[PDB]
Amino acid sequence: IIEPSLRQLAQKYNCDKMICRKCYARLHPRAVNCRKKKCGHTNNLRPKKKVK
Amino acid sequence: EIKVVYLRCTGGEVGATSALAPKIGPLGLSPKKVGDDIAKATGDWKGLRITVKLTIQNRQAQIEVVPSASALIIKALKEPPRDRKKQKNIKHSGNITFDEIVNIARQMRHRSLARELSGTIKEILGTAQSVGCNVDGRHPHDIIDDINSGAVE
Amino acid sequence: NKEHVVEALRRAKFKFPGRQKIHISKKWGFTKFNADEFEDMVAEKRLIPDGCGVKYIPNRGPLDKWRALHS
Amino acid sequence: MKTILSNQTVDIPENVDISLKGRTVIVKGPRGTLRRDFNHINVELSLLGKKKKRLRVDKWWGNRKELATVRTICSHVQNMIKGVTLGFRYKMRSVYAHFPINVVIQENGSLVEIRNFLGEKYIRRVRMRPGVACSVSQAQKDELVLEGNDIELVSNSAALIQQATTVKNKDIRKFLDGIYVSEKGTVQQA
Amino acid sequence: GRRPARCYRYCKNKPYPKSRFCRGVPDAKIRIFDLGRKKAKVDEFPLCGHMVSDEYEQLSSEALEAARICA
Amino acid sequence: DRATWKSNYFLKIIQLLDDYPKCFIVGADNVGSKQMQQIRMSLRGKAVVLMGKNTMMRKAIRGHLENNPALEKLLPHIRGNVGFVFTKEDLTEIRDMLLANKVPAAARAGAIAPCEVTVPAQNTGLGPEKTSFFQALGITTKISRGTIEILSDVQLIKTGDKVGASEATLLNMLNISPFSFGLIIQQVFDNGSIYN
RNA sequence: CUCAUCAGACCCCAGAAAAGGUGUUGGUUGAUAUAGACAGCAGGAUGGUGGCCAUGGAAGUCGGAAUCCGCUAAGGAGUG
RNA sequence: GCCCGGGG
Ligand SMILES: [Mg+2]
Ligand SMILES: [Mg+2]
Ligand SMILES: [Zn+2]
Repeated sequence: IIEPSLRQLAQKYNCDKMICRKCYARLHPRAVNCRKKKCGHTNNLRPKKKVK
Repeated sequence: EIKVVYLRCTGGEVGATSALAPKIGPLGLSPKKVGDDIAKATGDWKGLRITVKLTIQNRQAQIEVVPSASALIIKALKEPPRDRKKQKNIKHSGNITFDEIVNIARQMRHRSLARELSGTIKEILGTAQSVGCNVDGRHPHDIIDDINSGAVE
Repeated sequence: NKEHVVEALRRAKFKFPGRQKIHISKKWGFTKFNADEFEDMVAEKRLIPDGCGVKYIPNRGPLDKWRALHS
Repeated sequence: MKTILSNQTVDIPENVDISLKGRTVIVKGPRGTLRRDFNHINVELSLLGKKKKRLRVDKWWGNRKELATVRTICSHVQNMIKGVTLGFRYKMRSVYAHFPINVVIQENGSLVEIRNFLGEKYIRRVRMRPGVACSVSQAQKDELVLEGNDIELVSNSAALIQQATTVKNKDIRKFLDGIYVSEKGTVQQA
Repeated sequence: GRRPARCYRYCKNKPYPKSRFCRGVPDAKIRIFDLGRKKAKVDEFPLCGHMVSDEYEQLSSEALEAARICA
Repeated sequence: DRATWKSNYFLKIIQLLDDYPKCFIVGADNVGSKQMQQIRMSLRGKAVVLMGKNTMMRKAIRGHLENNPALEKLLPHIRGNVGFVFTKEDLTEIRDMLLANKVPAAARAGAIAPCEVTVPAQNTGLGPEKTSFFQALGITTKISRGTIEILSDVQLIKTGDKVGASEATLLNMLNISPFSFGLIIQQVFDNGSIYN
């Protein structure tokens, strides 16, 4: 399939993210506030959901 | 040839499935008796899953008994065994004595990663009330005996 | 349980219109007396605890109440 | 609060000849020369010590948004110093599931031809930024190496390759194929 | 059913209690005004926190029950 | 509680000062936990090693500015992962017990070996597997008859050179260690005299 | 003081709220700090214990009740 | 002033 050394590399830019609940922005994994002005830089963040 | 390897049995009561085979099976000696081949010279346990690291010879095993402290203070005052029923109030009840403190704090001297036995008559006593047995009371009576007045090597 | 009180009233705030403050009171529970003076004035038998709150005992009744309190 | 002075100094090695014409920085090393301009910031750039040992950055009378631009200049000049001494090497790896990603490098290392990214007949042509060498690394199956002196062109070119090999209209957490920056180091180690 | 609370937020009218002049008044949504250990003594629960209003406004009984359920 | 344990750590330094007016300033990073318990339990009457923050003991010199005038020349010496040894017995017996106090641990991926490290040429006893990580620079491997046989001795680590990640992982799957855990000395202070 | 990729701009008055913001500025309260802190970079994570009770087996690493000791700089019968 | 540190 894909070796896990490459799979962690792909998952780093594809799903190791935090998502703003208000504006669905794809944020860096250590984000506390969203970067977009449209959500008022809100702190309502959830982890990006993982595939099963 | 002398062998040393980790081992986990049920002790004396009959189990359903062996817990010894995936390492000591290809070791040449009999992997069949090991459900109670660690019960050669128990004497006291007879119903408890005892954790043993012993010395293994190429024909059959050799007597080396290293207990739990929980097992050591369960078998300070002996409780009767039970079968696979395993009913409630099998937690240990019975007042441990100072004699049963200082007889099996000697099993804490010969591991020798501690203080002297003065430090371990608190160690096995701190195991004692966790496993459910007391020396004339719980810790606000045990530490009363232990301060300046605990008999010791 | 102070932070639990503050978060409970802060959550209950959203059910209410307008602006509400959360204020930790100076008093002792649901009483009119200050929490600092409360315990020694219980000790001096100025407040007798009576269920949820207290009853104030002034120096003004008949002396048979004082004897019953100081027996 | 207007802080009266925010300063930070950067130590400059023996190997590097540095110069300044106001708020442009001209760093010279073994690998070439880097100019970067900073007239958008309004700082004091001092070049102190004879033989030009320390580059010092001053911001006088700045609020927080102006104080934050001192260490940014120092980190940019440091990145230019490591660009002319040690270079920048961005090592990208080409993750695929079923369709092998075929990468052909053209024009001395200045154009990438990406083919069979997820079984597409469309060929992606990625032109490099000027001065960035692009190369397929030996002793590794699916890897690509970007080498240069400007970090902001090397990493932008890596971003161009990465955003050119993007999966569309599927679930990207399952369709993980693409060419991704895996290692960030220098051309010449130390 | 019932109007939003912005229709009756402000204390515009005179006070109008239920009495022999106001009949056919439905019961309030809030009925219980005390929750938790009502039977707790005065020395068991010393710390008191208030939700204090900051406006001359009108709080509905529905809101007074919703906030006590939330708290 | 901690507000008296600060001055109680100071008073533990005082307990060592009130028995022993000479210092073996040991600089020992990454030492083992149970073997350091054994360090306390070995020469327990005559020496013990304490662990802690170097700047408090350098402030304790100015705390003893003129009540312990021996330790005044011990301020600009303390650099590194430093413990204190306080002894009365000699310069020989405690030192050559601390010299051989050793324990092995697998080759660290990110640390250094201070001498010239060799490779054990023997069999491993396990069958066919991947190979080229040992030929990453050219060192030969002769896989035959199941067991993994090495031809000769081309040495691992040169003195003054680091031990990287891949080559340490090679020895981590091989259970080979360069040297053991050492309680290495930096500088000593003997009874009002500073040597190395 | 404030930057608005919806700025703001003067009684009546001519358009906005709850809620929210690591935008930026101030202030209040409490700690945790030169008996040297906070990041960051490394190192140790110990024996009693592989814990009675359940569960086939769970040994700090599914669960509920036990949550003491000592050598200690430290380590919860252990956050994943 | 004296001590430490580095820049001429
Ligand atoms: Mg679809
Ligand atoms: Mg009206
Ligand atoms: Zn957002």
